[PDB]
Amino acid sequence: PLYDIYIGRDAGERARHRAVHRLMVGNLPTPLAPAAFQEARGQQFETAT
Amino acid sequence: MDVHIDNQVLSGLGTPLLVHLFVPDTVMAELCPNRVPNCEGAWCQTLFSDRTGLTRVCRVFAARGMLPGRPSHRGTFTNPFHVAALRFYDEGGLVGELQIYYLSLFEGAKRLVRGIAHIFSPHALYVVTYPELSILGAPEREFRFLISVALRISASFREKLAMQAWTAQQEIPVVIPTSYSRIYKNSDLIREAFFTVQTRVSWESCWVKATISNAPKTPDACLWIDSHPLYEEGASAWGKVIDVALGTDGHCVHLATTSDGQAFLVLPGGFVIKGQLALTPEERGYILARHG
Amino acid sequence: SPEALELAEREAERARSERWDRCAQVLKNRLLRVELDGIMRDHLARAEEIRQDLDAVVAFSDGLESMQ
Amino acid sequence: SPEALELAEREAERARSERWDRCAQVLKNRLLRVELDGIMRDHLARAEEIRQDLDAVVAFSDGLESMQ
Amino acid sequence: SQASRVLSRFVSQLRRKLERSTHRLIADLERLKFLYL
Amino acid sequence: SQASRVLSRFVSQLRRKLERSTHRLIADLERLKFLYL
Amino acid sequence: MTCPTFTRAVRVSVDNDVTQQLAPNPADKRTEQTVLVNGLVAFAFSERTR
Amino acid sequence: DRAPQIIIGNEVYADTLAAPQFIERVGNMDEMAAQFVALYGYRVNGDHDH
Amino acid sequence: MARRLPKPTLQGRLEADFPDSPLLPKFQELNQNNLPNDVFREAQRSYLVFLTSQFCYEEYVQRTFGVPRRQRAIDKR
Repeated sequence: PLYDIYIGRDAGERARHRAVHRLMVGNLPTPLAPAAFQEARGQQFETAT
Repeated sequence: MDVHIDNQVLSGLGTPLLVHLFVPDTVMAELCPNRVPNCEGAWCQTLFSDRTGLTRVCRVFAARGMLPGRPSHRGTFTNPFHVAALRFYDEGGLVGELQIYYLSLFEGAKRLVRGIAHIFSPHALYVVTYPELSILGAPEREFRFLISVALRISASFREKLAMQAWTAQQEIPVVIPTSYSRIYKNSDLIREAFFTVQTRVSWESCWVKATISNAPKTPDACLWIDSHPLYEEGASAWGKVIDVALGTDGHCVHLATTSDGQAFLVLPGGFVIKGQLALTPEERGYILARHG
Repeated sequence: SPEALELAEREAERARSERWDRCAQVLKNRLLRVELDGIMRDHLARAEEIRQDLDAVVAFSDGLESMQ
Repeated sequence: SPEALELAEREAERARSERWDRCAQVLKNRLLRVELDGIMRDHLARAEEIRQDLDAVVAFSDGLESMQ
Repeated sequence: SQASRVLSRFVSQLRRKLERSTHRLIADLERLKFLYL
Repeated sequence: SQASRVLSRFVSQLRRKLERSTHRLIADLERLKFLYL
Repeated sequence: MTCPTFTRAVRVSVDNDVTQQLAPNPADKRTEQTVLVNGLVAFAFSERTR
Repeated sequence: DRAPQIIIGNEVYADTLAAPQFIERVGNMDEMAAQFVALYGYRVNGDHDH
Repeated sequence: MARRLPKPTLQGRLEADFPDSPLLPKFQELNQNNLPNDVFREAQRSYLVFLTSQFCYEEYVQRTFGVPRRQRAIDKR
């Protein structure tokens, strides 16, 4: 969940995957957390602080 | 700074004078991309701005550490015109040569640690001074050396094509799609292949390692290959050993050197061209002093 | 074909030449910047010596009527 | 698939053919050289100015001693 | 009475022209690096 | 006899060192002209 | 009088946080962004106005 | 505290001691009424593509 | 310039035809010696822009300075 993985095309050597940190909450894909979840979470944050 | 007192007991063995140093991690990122290896193996060398050279002092085996300054990240701890060379490596095969020019080590020891400009790579290098105790030719030699050697190999390939009545055959049984009807412009294959062969230069190319063989028995049965992408789609890899797949995958120009002086140019589609390797005793000796 | 060969050869020549001219330009640029910084550090080191000796003039002037 | 293979290869061909042109210039080194001569002329002028003032300093030191 | 005048006014005259050359080098080298670097 | 000792010795010390900076500029600017160009 | 030159693009690249540093490649631990200098963001243009 | 880099065009930029190398200072219109001629001279003659 | 936006549509023969302005005597100094008619006219046009900018700024500066108290004290006599 914390890392977004991909493959690069190979050249001169078999390619090795690469991973980037998602760095934030909102970068989770919409299939795993739809937008309505984000609206509910924001409303909960506001009621929190 | 412990390796510095670790050296000086036996440091006088190899070389009369040395300079203590520290190398940032972003500076090492030139040598060892996609990795952060330790430098316990890392063995130095020395270099002079004339034909004379001495190497293999093996100065410092140094661990990583943060600098004494708090805002110093996490870097790797360790005639005013020459290209001093250093060679880092680990227990594995991850080896990298870095250049240093004087006017950075002499002037860099100014005043007990200070940043200096690195001419070869645009980043700072830190030098620590113990408080109690013909400009362009010097970097231009290796380049023209390797360029002329590769051009000699290219001329051999051209004459071997001339011997075959300007035709080619296969020596690696890979079935082509048989759809080659100037698709990929079968002439452009050899045009771009010669492009990449004559352009690219690296001290660790295939023929470099193939010239210097430990034994007579084993390297006869050993092949040294390097394949690089067509039209610079990526980075090159040098010095793979063969104790075929490379003829299959397209857009990879393959160069295979034997220990005997044979070179082989493999194109996408398994076609093989032969060439000969010839080095005078002087260039052989210079390469033996460098690589060995 | 025989004719593509010399084409590739001259293209390799031009590519190597342009690479070299550009690398020389960049290196000379960084080197001249480093030289300017060295010149400025030397010149401040010598203007500081001038200041120090002029202030020595001042100090031994302050004791002149004392050595009369 | 051969079609997409040749298409991607020709795309890289286009990219690394456009990457090919570079230029060179000479006059800038001459201009930067003449800049140094200008700076040298100016600094020598100011040096002789301040030197002549320092020389007249001595005459104005020995001269006011007749005013006492 | 004269020494307090001389060995102080001449000193100021020398130092306030000492500083000018440092200021000029500061200006001119930065002019060099901005104009052609 | 003491002013004659001061106001000439110090002036020599100042002139010979105002000569130093110009000597060094002469040296180093030509070093730039030859060594990096 | 002091109106600046052409607007430009400049790429800033920083390392990530110490809590997110862990990864085997040094290239990945950085994140980068592009700043427009002396330019301005803008809304959709009309056809006559473009 | 994380080591940042400013990639301006082609050139990298690391230290604030390189601040007089890569970054320009334009003061107030009041104070910058002295060098407007050189500003215009660079605006017209200058080579902005590099 | 490898590329630039096309020139904005403008009138022609501004500097000479309509006005005779205090800028013209300073403007006359620049010369065309090497440049062709087109590039010379374009650089001329840019220099006229620059002179206008200088003049506008210089007049605005004294517009900003304010009102003197003494001239208002003389309002009586």
